[PDB]
Amino acid sequence: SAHLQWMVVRNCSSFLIKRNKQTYSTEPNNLKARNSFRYNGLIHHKTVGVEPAADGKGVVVVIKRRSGQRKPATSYVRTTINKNARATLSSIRHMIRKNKYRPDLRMAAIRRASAILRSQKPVMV
Amino acid sequence: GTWRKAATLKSNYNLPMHKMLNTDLSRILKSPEIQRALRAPRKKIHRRVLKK
Amino acid sequence: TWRRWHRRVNTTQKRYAICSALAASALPALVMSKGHRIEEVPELPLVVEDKVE
Amino acid sequence: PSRLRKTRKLRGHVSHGHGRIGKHRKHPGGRGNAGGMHHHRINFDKYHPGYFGKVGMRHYHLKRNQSFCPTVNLDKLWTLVSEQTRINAAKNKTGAAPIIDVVRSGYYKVLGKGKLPKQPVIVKAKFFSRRAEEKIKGVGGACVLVA
Amino acid sequence: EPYIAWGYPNLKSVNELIYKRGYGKINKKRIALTDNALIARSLGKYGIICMEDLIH
Amino acid sequence: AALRPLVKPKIVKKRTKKFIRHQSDRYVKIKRNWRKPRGIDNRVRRRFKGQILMPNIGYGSNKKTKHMLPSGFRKFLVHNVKELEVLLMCNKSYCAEIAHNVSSKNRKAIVERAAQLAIRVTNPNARL
Amino acid sequence: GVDIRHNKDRKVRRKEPKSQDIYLRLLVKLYRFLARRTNSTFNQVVLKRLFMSRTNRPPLSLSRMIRKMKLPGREGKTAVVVGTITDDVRVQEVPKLKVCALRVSSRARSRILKAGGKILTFDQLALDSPKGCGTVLLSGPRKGREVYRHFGKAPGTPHSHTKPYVRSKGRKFERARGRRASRGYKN
Amino acid sequence: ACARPLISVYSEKGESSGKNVTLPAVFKAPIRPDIVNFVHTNLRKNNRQPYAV
RNA sequence: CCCCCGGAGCCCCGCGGACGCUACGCCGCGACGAGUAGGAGGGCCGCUGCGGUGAGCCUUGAAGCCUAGGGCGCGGGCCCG
RNA sequence: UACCCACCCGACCCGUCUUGAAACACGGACCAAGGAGUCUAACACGUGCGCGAGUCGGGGGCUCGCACGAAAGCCGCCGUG
RNA sequence: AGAGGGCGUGAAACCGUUAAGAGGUAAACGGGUGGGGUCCGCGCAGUCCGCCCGGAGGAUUCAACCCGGCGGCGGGUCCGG
Ligand SMILES: [Mg+2]
Ligand SMILES: [Mg+2]
Ligand SMILES: [Mg+2]
Ligand SMILES: [Mg+2]
Ligand SMILES: [Mg+2]
Ligand SMILES: [Mg+2]
Ligand SMILES: [Mg+2]
Ligand SMILES: [Mg+2]
Ligand SMILES: [Mg+2]
Ligand SMILES: [Mg+2]
Repeated sequence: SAHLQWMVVRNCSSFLIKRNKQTYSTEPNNLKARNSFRYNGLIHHKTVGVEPAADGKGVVVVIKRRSGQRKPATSYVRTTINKNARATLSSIRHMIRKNKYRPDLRMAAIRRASAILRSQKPVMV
Repeated sequence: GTWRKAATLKSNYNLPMHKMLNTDLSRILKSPEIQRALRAPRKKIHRRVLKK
Repeated sequence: TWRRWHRRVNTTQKRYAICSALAASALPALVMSKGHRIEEVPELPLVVEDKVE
Repeated sequence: PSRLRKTRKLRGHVSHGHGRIGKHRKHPGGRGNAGGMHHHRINFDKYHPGYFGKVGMRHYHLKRNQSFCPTVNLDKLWTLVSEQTRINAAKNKTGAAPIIDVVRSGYYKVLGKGKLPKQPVIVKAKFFSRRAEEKIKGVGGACVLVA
Repeated sequence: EPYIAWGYPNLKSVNELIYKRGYGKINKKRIALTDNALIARSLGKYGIICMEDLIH
Repeated sequence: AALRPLVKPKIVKKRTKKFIRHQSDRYVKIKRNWRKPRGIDNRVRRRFKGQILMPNIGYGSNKKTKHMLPSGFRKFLVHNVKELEVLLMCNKSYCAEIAHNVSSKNRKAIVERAAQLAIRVTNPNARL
Repeated sequence: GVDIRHNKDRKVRRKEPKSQDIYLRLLVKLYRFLARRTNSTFNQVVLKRLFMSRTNRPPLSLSRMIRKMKLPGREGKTAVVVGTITDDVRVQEVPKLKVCALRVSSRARSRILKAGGKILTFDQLALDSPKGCGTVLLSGPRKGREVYRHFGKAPGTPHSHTKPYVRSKGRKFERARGRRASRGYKN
Repeated sequence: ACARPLISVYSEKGESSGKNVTLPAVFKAPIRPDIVNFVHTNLRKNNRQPYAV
């Protein structure tokens, strides 16, 4: 169960990083790196992830399938979206909500999408 | 050993029992049995009033 | 030299330390959370043929 | 561990938990239990009443095996036997009264504590109590002696 | 007597104290008497319902 | 004009001076690090008049602006690159600080990857 | 310039289990919820017990659990013990019971099931009767530990019988000045 | 006493052989890190030589 | 008739829940804060070593040392130039 | 904030024993490194964990040349005690 | 060789000289500012940005809609297994 793991992983995790009076979690496909319960990648059984596409342009959307877990090879499906930063946002919007798929990440997923695109465009003067 | 059978390779030993079965409480806390018997919440955080 | 170097455990205690050790070898959350790079493994209670012996 | 020891938290504390008026000198009271009569009397007399002095009768070269005698109460007699021999009774319509060899389970004596189930028995032991006699008799059953 | 200074207060003295410096003990707290639903909430079982009923 | 903070309050600091140890001036054997004096007749530990001040708790910083740099961001000791994308979200509140003993080559690679996703770095023009 | 004694203003009671066992920390997360919400003082006692120490929530024998359930009226209810159910070899007529406990020793587990009974845990009890409706709270005797015998006035003060700590009891071990009237005195 | 699924055996070269065992009840045992940790520390002390002066 | 939130449009929403929810987290109220001897608690205070772990750091310069260099913590100390 | 300087107010040198120390009481020129509540046994209570009228643990035994092992595992030995 | 034969690193006390500032109540110190410095951040306007909108310019392809395919989610008939 999720609440079980979280009691093994609250401290004592290979993705937990505690320094400089903050704490953080570098685990895959958790939004905003929060060492948390809501915002955790492994503990749960329905998780939404958003990371840049490996090409340099786009946004890939990890969704855990929940069909069968303890199947890490396939338990875990991705997809790509290369669009115009307004449909891009409204794709993760319609994908999380009106799917009733963890509508906790619903906003944190978008603010991570937007902040991904801001990172792939002309950098500075 | 399994649960309802001895070890049969160790002398006398069986798996430990559980202090609780449904180790998840997210489902327990929003089942209709529990939800029905609850005092309604109190979430109107009362900032202290300045006395004029 | 006669510092009490060695320690003790009850028999059942150090047996039931193996149950929880094994039961957590399933549950990929706990496994990966030890940084064991299981992202492509087909299934977590990974069983192999007995050719390997 | 040394880590969770109050001696860590006593760093920079001058007297080290022992008070600067009367320091931690070596041996202020005495050494060991010394002064039971003198100046430690209030302790020995109010916490260990009966310490000082002889009593009784000497029995030189005592050996425990001579006077070895464990005890059962009737409380737990049907525990020495597998409970099915009790269930294969209160039944069977013959007055079976299975035999309980208290000697085999390691007890040279049966004492009369507790209730006894309304059930015929034969109890083989070495030494019986009187009330343990009456509790078995009155339930219907025999007391058989063994050497 | 060498520690205190007491005397017989008049009405205006009662008002001044109760309004400006009047706090009510509710749940063992010094809570300011800002509205009289706090006075009735404690004293309503005695016909006292408002800031003015306290002063009676 | 780099990377404004989310909220830039008024930072007030009840005492800005250090807390030197009693007699850390007369003797060199004594560092400026605070040690709570424990003399019987010691005149600081009994908080006498016009003597050096003993640090206590009610002397401490505001809960909102605590650990806050003068710009607004809390530091994060970023050690390599992958430990930067931790801050990808918590970026307008606090920033990145590159570790001292990072080689000069990847000390660059950390800099412009941050300027990509707008993570202000406090020591960005450092080794060169 | 206030004049209260701050001697005992801080109240010393446990507000969290001093233990680390995640399971006890989990159903504490459950009755940290029920206790605040439902009007039932029931779980407020169940919660205030899940904090306490092993030495303070003693085991309940199985027979002491019968004679507390045999009383007229409490038939049909569930026994609820924040503790363990042990076995009692000196009891045989096991009526059918509905028990809840943190632990139940394996032997007492089979005496109960064989008698057509049922055992729950403190999370199914939360789904059975979240208000604690139709329950019986019990405990073992907290003045049961052999430690409680060495407590009291003192051994050797007048007619206050309290067991003294003796390395090994026997003839020549503390029957002397203070015990027999013949040798000094006695109390 | 939970429900126990069917763990598939993999052939020596990846893909899934027809054989299918069960999850042995050990893997439903209670995880308890408080006991794993405790038993671990009191056992790792034993493989250790006396150092003295 | 007096109807449906996949929509009443929301100051109450009981159909789904914070950014907030590290549930040993976060939050709102009050009260109070002298201290030797002494006790207790907390110390992402510090030192050396081991089992883990950081796809950690490192000849594009580690430890140490030095610094009227920028700062954080009530402070132990710490981070940077 | 920290370097130097200036000023107004404050301000006696620390450690210690002591009813009382700035004392015409004693230790102390200065700076580095070293330096003091330890281990064992035996009780006692508190606390955590396993099992529970039982529960062990030792010595033995069965399994290795240890790499990790002089570990881990197992034994009507588990009750001789 | 700012590793030169007791030569890695090279601290403090202490001393040498250069620079800067001071100087009749021994120095040192706490609070408060002021003056000067060494640097540090800047600016050769720091006017900080981020939405939404309105307007005027310029450019590529779609969203809305259907049709083919893939992949999920949830649902119930527990329908079939
Ligand atoms: Mg003290
Ligand atoms: Mg002394
Ligand atoms: Mg105080
Ligand atoms: Mg070192
Ligand atoms: Mg004198
Ligand atoms: Mg004099
Ligand atoms: Mg002297
Ligand atoms: Mg050299
Ligand atoms: Mg040299
Ligand atoms: Mg000069």
